[PDB]
Amino acid sequence: HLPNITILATGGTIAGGVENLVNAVPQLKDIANVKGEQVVNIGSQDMNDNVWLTLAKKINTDCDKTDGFVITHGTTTMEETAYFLDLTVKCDKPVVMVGAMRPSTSMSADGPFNLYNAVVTAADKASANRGVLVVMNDTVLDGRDVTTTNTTDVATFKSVNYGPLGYIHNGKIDYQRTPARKHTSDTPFDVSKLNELPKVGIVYNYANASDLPAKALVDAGYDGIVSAGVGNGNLYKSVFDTLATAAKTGTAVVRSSRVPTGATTQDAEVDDAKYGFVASGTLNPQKARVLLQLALTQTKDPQQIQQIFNQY
Amino acid sequence: HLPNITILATGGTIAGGVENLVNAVPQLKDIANVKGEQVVNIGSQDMNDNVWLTLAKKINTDCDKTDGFVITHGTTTMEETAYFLDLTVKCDKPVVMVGAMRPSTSMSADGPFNLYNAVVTAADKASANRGVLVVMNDTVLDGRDVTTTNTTDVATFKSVNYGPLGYIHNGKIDYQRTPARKHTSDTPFDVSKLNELPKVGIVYNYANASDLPAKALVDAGYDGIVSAGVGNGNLYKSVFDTLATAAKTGTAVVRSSRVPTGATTQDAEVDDAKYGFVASGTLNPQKARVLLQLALTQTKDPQQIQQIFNQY
Amino acid sequence: HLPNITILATGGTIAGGVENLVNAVPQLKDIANVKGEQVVNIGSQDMNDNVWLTLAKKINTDCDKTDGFVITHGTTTMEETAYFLDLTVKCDKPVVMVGAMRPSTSMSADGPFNLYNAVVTAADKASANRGVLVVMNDTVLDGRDVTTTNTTDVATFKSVNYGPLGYIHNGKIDYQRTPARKHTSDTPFDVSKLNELPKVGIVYNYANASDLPAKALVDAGYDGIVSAGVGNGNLYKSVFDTLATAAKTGTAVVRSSRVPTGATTQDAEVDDAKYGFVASGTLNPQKARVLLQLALTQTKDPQQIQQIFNQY
Amino acid sequence: HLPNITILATGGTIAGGVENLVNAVPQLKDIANVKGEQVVNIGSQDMNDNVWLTLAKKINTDCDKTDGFVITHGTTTMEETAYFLDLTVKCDKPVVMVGAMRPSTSMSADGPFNLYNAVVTAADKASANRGVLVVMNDTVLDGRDVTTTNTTDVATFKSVNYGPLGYIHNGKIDYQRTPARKHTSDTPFDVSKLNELPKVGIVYNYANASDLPAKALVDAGYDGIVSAGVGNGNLYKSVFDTLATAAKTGTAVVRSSRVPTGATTQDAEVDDAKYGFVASGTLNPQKARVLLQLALTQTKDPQQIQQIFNQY
Repeated sequence: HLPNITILATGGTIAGGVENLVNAVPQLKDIANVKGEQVVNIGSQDMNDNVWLTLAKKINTDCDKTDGFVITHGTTTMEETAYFLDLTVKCDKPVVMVGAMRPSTSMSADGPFNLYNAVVTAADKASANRGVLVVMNDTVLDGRDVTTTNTTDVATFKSVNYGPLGYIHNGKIDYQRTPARKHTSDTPFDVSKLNELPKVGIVYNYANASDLPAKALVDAGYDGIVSAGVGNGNLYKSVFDTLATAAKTGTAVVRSSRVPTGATTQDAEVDDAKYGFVASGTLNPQKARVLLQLALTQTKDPQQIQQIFNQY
Repeated sequence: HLPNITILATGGTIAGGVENLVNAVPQLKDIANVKGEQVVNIGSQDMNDNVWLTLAKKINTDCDKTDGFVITHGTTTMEETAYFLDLTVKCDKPVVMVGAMRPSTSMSADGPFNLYNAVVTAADKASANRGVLVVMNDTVLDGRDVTTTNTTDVATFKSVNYGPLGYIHNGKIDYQRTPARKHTSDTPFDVSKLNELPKVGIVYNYANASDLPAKALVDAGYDGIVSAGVGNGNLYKSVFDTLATAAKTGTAVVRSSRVPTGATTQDAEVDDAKYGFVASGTLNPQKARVLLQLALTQTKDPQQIQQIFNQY
Repeated sequence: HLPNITILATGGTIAGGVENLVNAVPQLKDIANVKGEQVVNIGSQDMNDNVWLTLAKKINTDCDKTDGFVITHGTTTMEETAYFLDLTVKCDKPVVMVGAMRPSTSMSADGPFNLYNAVVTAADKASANRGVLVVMNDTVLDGRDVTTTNTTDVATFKSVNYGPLGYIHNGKIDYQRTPARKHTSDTPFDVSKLNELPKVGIVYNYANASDLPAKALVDAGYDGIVSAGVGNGNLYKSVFDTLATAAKTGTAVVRSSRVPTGATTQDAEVDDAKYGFVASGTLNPQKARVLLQLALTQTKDPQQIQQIFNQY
Repeated sequence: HLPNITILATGGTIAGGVENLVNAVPQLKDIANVKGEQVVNIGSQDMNDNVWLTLAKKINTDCDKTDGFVITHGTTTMEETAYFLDLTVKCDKPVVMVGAMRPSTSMSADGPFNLYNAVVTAADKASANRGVLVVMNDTVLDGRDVTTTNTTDVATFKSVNYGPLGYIHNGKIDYQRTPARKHTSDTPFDVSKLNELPKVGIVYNYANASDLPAKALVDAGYDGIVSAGVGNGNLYKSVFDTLATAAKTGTAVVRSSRVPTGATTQDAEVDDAKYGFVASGTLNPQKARVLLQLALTQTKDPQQIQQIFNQY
């Protein structure tokens, strides 16, 4: 008895649609009984809330019909979707994301072996209860910490603060880590009855930064604003003033950082208590968006949003 | 005869203002005759165009009165100022930027040894003709490639695409590289008669991104917009449409990437020729701003702006 | 009340006698009641089996007299001593190692703040049951994965395969990981009655490698040989012949790699089952020696040695 | 017209006989007229002085018959062969080395695209006068700094101290660096009349290190010994005693480090002037051997060896 693995596709094929895959990568038949569905068909750069909501509901609904899920996803925004699923999926069976940095028609296309390794990962018993995983370049990465570090490299996906969970060699995984932050079925976040998510945008800080992007969001009634701060989540003066005001009138404000590794730490550079801001910790801006969006479905209180940022 | 080195301060002191430094770091007297001036006094997170213009003019004006310059600068935006100076400074004597990741009153403050090493660097003949340098954690980094990689680490400054120029051990530098792109006195950019710079902002791309930040900038008549794209400088649909429109009406649009290393490459993901967009290459968003600002003082033509992005 | 922390020194001071550490770093008083003892006084380059046996016995014996230990240790061999203790210490209270890349009298000496952070770590209840820890440059690292990456950098100590356990900001640790391999009280190794350890040596592979080093060890009767192989543990032919013969006549032979990251994997390059060799996995040559010495106190059978390499 | 590129093979094929490479990768035809020759056929683990001498003579002799060379070579010792040729080849036409981390029959085999990119590099006029190059994973690396960082990763090859020379995107190279140390036609080393090279061996340091390996080399009459030291080239006491004595009685002794990045610096840990030792700087043990072998063809004097280590 081979496990049953479902492949959910969100866009194009990564090994050169969706039931051609066993013909494209025959070696899959030796490790799993694979079924494919095309859930949506969208470029990863146009990824949106509604695809997220659809994916989390499909997985939650089909959890009992299958032994594990592999999701094919483009690489641009993989890190955002993976973290969203890591917080909202209530199946504790393996959920594994995979993509390809080189097109399937290129010489030395990475997608076939990536796909193989993702199925291997989803079929391994040891992969359960680790949260949502990304499998790229022979490495098993957790959905919270994983990000893309290079624009074109096949090795781009890394867990830049806390490292990978395991490495795969000839079909076996050497797991030496598991994430400590709460995920999947240990979260309070439940999207089964939601058709939309709170509105959260992102503004960038840099020298002589304009406050107009932040104003535009505030005027549109955004529920939350994440700042991609400079250094340890600092803000250009004018952006600071716009966001301090917005926080007093009830917009949730999260300080993150444009710096690619390390925590934006609480009350270090900025008195968060006083302005009602939240510090993102190791969550980069786009990940901090995901968590703020979910937090805002439970509460609008900054001090409770801070506690959520400290636990998930 | 020791060289004469001028220290230009832009904010607080990094070794625990500005003529206390020889009392704070006595070992400086053995390597140089140091003079200090406080040029401005601003936190690095509030760095702006007018401080840039002031610094470039002071250096250009005092070039003949001194043997090299060390500029003390906070770390948040060091990478932006360093690149601006690298394009606008016409002195080919050493210009060395330095800062500290830990406050001067902390245990194991990094600023004293950083300062020492920066003076060593500015005093060494071998440092001339390398463009503007950043000296942090015993390493000599070029102003184009240097960026901050971690929020709090003392080792945060790295040249993430092409590497450092030299390493410093016991007061000697082992230089094995020099930057190939044109800098300082080989650029056409001259700011001696400018009192302001063209207006360039930055917008971030992410899943379900709002086009309101980009619209706000367009409506304000910004000269240029830099996109912090996803992957190889891709854009969320709605942001794409707003920027394509703005490009046809004459706003300069530069595609960069929120991904921390690697080039945003020309005509790969997006038909730049067709929409009149420019690809940033290895320039991250905040560096791409600096170069676009300068480019816009010579030309508004996208194809000529592309050539500038390929040469500096 | 504050915890009681014992500092065991093995060498010279890393801040400022071991009983005056509280005078060098008076801030140690606010976080713990500190007692120091000098266990030995040697340079870390001269570290040896007799120091290791002393250290482990001392910790095992005094485990109940204290809330946690901090060991000051030279950087050259920290990574070897830390993995030895990680396998032999039967105390589940925090054991934390710490050193300094810069001499204590130098400008921007790193030791004081490293010492402080080590005591913070040893005092935190959360630090217990994680194995023996190395704290350097604001980072908590497990003793199995930690290694030195750079000859001189203060940020040298990294866990290159699996990452750090936590980061320290303002006296608080954000732990997001714990090691999965068995350590401390869960190992079978007990050194309380040992006065010496099996003789294990290391040979290097390279182009045109001499077999004389390997022969010299075999003729001297060494119990075990660790090969620092090329690539994925591969061996130059002369070295391979010598070691094949040694393994057939009773020497334990472990294939590791000179390459600084990744696993030397089992039956990939070399037929381990045929020759009776053992693959080190992610243990580098110096750490593979440590585990091989200990394995040899329990068994001389290669299959069982391999399993020990797969669990510890 | 297209350039003529010669591919010299040293082993098995990395894509798909060496005369059929144009059938394995037919896209090679659009960028060059390719000729292949099999110079030897061995595993890179078995690389030896006689192959090196053959390769360099062959390149020196055929320099005028071709526009550039590509050498296919196993990954285990690439970094040694590349630095040897970088010092001995007197052709200033492009010499490019290339291999594959995955077997040519495996899924997502890296060789074909690496081969293609190697030919692109050898054909680019800009690639000339940069020394011997390694092209792997879309990156052009100089033969002096390049090393393998990971046992299995396709992205393993990095220039860990000073960075890559350029990146390849869509058949175009963006070169931003060139090596400063002297190479190729600017070196004094000439192997055209040599049939053998001086005997240079490597010993490893670690806790409780045996001196037997070092004694075995000295008793066999080795011309030179490279110490893979701990930290900044430091030595275990027994190893230090043996090597001190060897150096006094005519053996050349170079201190390198087992630590994978940074310089082993001159008179810091060890008094080199007193013992007659030479510090390797940034050359790792296997590369220090290469330079030491060649230095010994010109001099046996330590001060002059040190200067050679400071220029090449």
